[PDB]
Amino acid sequence: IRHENRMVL
Amino acid sequence: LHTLRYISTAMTDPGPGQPWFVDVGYVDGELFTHYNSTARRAVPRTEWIAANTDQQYWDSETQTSQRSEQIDRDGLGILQRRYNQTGGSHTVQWMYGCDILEDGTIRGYRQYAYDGRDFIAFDKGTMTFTAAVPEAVPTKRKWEEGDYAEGLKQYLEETCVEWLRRYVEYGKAELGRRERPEVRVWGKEADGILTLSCRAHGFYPRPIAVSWLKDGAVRGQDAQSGGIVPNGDGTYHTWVTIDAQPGDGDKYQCRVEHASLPQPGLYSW
Amino acid sequence: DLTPKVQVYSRFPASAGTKNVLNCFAAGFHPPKISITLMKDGVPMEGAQYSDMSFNDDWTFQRLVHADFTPSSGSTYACKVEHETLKEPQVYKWDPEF
Repeated sequence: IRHENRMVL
Repeated sequence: LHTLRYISTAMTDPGPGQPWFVDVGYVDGELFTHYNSTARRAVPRTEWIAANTDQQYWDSETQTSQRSEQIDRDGLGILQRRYNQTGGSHTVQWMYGCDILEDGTIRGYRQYAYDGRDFIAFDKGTMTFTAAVPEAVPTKRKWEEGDYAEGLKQYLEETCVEWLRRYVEYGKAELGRRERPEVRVWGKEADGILTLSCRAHGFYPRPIAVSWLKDGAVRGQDAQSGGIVPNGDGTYHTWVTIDAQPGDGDKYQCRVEHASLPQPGLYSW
Repeated sequence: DLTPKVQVYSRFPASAGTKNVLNCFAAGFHPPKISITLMKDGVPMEGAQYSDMSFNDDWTFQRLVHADFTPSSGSTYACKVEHETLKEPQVYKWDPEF
C-alpha cells in the first residue's frame, strides 16, 4: 500500500 | 529478489489535456496501480491485484493519493520560491519503497528530485534526511524537527515489506512465469558494411544476455545494443547489432541466454 | 534538459499480413511533456495507447506508445516525436525486417 504521510517540502 | 516501488510526478506543464500529477506503483518491476489528478481515483492495473483487493482497499489508496496530490500541488510553488524562479516548466518527483534481497535483507528508501535532479533522501540508518543541495536544507530541518522519520521508518521496514510479501503471493503465477522470446536475425548492407541485427521479442522475465558470435567466438568489437525496452503486454524486447564485412554473414550467430531457455539459443541469418 | 532516446519495434517478428503491434518507446528525457505519434504512410495510426507518465531510477522520463497493426509491404511505418529539446519533429522509421 501507498504511504499516507504529511511530509510537505 | 522482490521490490515494491511507488513513484509520482508533479508537473507545472504536463501538456494540453494531460494530468499534472501521476502516481504509479510497481511490484517486481510490473505496474500494478495508478492514480492521477484527472480521474482522482487509485485503481488496479493487474488482474492479480484486482482479484485480491476490495473496495475499501482502493478507497484507502485513493485517500492516500489525494493527500499526496495536494501536498505536491503546493510543493511546486514552494520549490519555485525556494529556487527564486518565476513560472516556467518545473517538476517534483519522488520514489519510495522496499527491496527484499536474495539473502533476506531488507532495504527501504524515500527520495525526491526537483527539475530532475536529486533534492533530498531519507537516511534510515541515522534517522535523518540527506540534503542533496542547499535548497533542501530548510526541508531537511523541518522534517527532522517534526519527527517524521519515525513513521517513515515504520512504513518502510514494516508496512511496505508486509504488503510486498502479499503482492508477490497474489501475483505469483504472473510474476513467476517465463515467456520464451521469438528471435529474428536480419542483415542490411550499406556503404560497404553489413550490419547484422538480432532482436529478441517478447521475453519474460526481464534479464537477458544477447551476444554476437563469429566463427564460434564471442565478439563485441563494433557491436551495439539498444538495451531492454518494454512491450505493451509486460514482456520485453532487445536488439543488438554488429558490423561485418559483406559476404561474411554465414560466420555470425546470435546467442540468447534467458531463463526461459534451459539451453542458450543460437540463431543464424 | 535531456533529449528523448527513441526506439521503434514490433511486438512480434513481423511478416506481411500477420497481426502485430507497433511500439515506440521514448526514454531518458526531461521535461516530461512529449508528443509521440505512430504513423503509417505519413498519417497517424489508429488505435494507439499511451503509457502513464513514469520515470527510471535516474529520474529521466519515459513513455511507451503502441498500436495494433497488420504490416503491409509497400507501406512505411514510423514514430514521430516532438519535445522541447528538439527544434523540429524527429521521425524514426520502423524496419520491418522482412
